Amino acid sequence: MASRILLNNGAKMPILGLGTWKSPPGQVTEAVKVAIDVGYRHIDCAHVYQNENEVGVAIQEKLREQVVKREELFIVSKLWCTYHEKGLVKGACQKTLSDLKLDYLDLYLIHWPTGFKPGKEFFPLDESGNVVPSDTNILDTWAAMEELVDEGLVKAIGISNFNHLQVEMILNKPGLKYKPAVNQIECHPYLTQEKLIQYCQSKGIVVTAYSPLGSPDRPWAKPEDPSLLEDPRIKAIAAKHNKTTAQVLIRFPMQRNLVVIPKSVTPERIAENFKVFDFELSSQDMTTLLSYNRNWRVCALLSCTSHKDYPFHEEF
Ligand SMILES: NC(=O)c1ccc[n+]([C@@H]2O[C@H](COP(=O)([O-])OP(=O)(O)OC[C@H]3O[C@@H](n4cnc5c(N)ncnc54)[C@H](OP(=O)(O)O)[C@@H]3O)[C@@H](O)[C@H]2O)c1
Ligand SMILES: NC(=O)c1ccc(F)cc1OCC(=O)O
Repeated sequence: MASRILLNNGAKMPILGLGTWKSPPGQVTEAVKVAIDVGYRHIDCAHVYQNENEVGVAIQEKLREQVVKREELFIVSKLWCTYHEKGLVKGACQKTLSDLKLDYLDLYLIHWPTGFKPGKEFFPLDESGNVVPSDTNILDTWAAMEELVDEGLVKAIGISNFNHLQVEMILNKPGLKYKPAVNQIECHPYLTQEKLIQYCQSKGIVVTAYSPLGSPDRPWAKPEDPSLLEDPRIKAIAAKHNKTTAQVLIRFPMQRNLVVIPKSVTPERIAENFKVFDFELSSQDMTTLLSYNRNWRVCALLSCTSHKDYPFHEEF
């Protein structure tokens, strides 16, 4: 298991990164410091997570301390839905750069295919409670992303939560200049994504798996929901390998040639989650984990099901 995967821009991306959604701002600085101290070289960020400044403090300290060189880090962020308008994309990227205290991102993603009305609110609502869309075509948003590469703000651009038809739309864009390097999508044993993953990989697009542990801290969790970390079948595979269930859940996407970004703010777990380069799941283990698919989503963007570009009506 090599530690990085080659992207279609010629750069190498670490296959394990630290997630930061829900990481409290008073804890995420230490989380990122610990992560870098124990070997992480890839941090997954987003403006909408509201903690990029605090992530940046950690990155900057570790650069200043010479624990890691900038060229060795792979920092990812994402353009929020309210910045799809072509004239807003650069400023959104620049704000993220300023908060993260960087002069470039390694990868910048369109966070969701759904554009929203610009403004202070991340989910602008009409008086009846529906999200208010933007009329900016995603192809125009993509062109604006391409400009970021050409201005040196980002090394690579990509997409997130795009279904296969939406990926195809980008790939078929008239005058396409840079292909998406990555599609970041939810992926774990309850949402295995075989169809979308094969499609992306066949086009040379690297897939990053988010919520690999099933996001037990997701805000809308219900007590009766399925639980990957508590699934006795997954626990059994872990016990066989003398690893934790989380470690199996992280190793699983790695062996599918995916990048994976487990989130933690707990120092012991941050370290545990990185200790996944010392064992191998068998083909049987892999197919067994795949068999647990139930098409269950942590992130269904339920408030936007009426949005024209809602990604999850299509089969994949
Ligand atoms: N592109 C998108 O739309 C999108 C959507 C969702 C997520 N993401 C990205 O993917 C990252 C990961 O997804 P996620 O945050 O939804 O959930 P996740 O990584 O599947 O799970 C995070 C949860 O698992 C716990 N945890 C972590 N390691 C553990 C371990 N070894 N043992 C037991 N529990 C453990 C964490 O607790 P503690 O933190 O308390 O230790 C936290 O409650 C996000 O943070 C974000 O960076 C992207
Ligand atoms: N998708 C959401 O509803 C969401 C909203 C705000 C936020 F900070 C995170 C979120 O989910 C995770 C994501 O979209 O990366």
